Amino acid sequence: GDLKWHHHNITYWIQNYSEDLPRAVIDDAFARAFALWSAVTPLTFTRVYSRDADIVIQFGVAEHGDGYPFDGKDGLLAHAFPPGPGIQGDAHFDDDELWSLGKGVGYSLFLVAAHEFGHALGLDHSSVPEALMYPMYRFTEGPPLHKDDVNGIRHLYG
Ligand SMILES: COc1ccc(-c2ccc(S(=O)(=O)N(OC(C)C)[C@H](CCN3C(=O)c4ccccc4C3=O)C(=O)NO)cc2)cc1
Ligand SMILES: [Ca+2]
Ligand SMILES: [Ca+2]
Ligand SMILES: [Ca+2]
Ligand SMILES: [Zn+2]
Ligand SMILES: [Zn+2]
Repeated sequence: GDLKWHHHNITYWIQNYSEDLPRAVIDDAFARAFALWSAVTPLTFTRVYSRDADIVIQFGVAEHGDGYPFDGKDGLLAHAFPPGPGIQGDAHFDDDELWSLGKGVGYSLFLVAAHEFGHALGLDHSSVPEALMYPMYRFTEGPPLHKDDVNGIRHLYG
């Protein structure tokens, strides 16, 4: 089983943007979230400008083109597909949510992106509450990766 990427140079394309944050702040949150996973895998993550990228990132609302619609404010925050072709590996963010970074209102794009990118590398949800892959958003200033996350990603990639 174990869905995983079968190449090391993973490419990504930011297909569109939310207006909740500066373009540069969005780019960097995504870059940081990839940096998390880069460090503990044999994968590199390169930003490209191409619909052929492995991980296509999209901000969307309601039906946004994949038949899995978002649900307005609250409920779903984001979803991502495990490794593979096409829609597989892609990460979508619900722009009916308020996207932010600091403590306060809205959801940390960085933290939600780090969780989504976990899925996009092949991780399912964890049963360990403190875990990045635990299916509960919580804002933190602490290091996001937990042993269980690293255990999980090593299970796939070595
Ligand atoms: C500690 O830092 C964080 C940050 C964010 C999250 C997080 C992210 C999304 C959701 S959700 O509410 O949209 N929703 O999940 C609910 C239903 C539990 C979607 C559900 C959609 N979903 C899955 O159930 C799932 C299972 C396995 C792979 C990929 C997915 C996926 O995209 C989600 O999990 N997105 O990642 C919730 C929490 C968790 C921890
Ligand atoms: Ca929502
Ligand atoms: Ca893809
Ligand atoms: Ca929004
Ligand atoms: Zn989607
Ligand atoms: Zn999830």
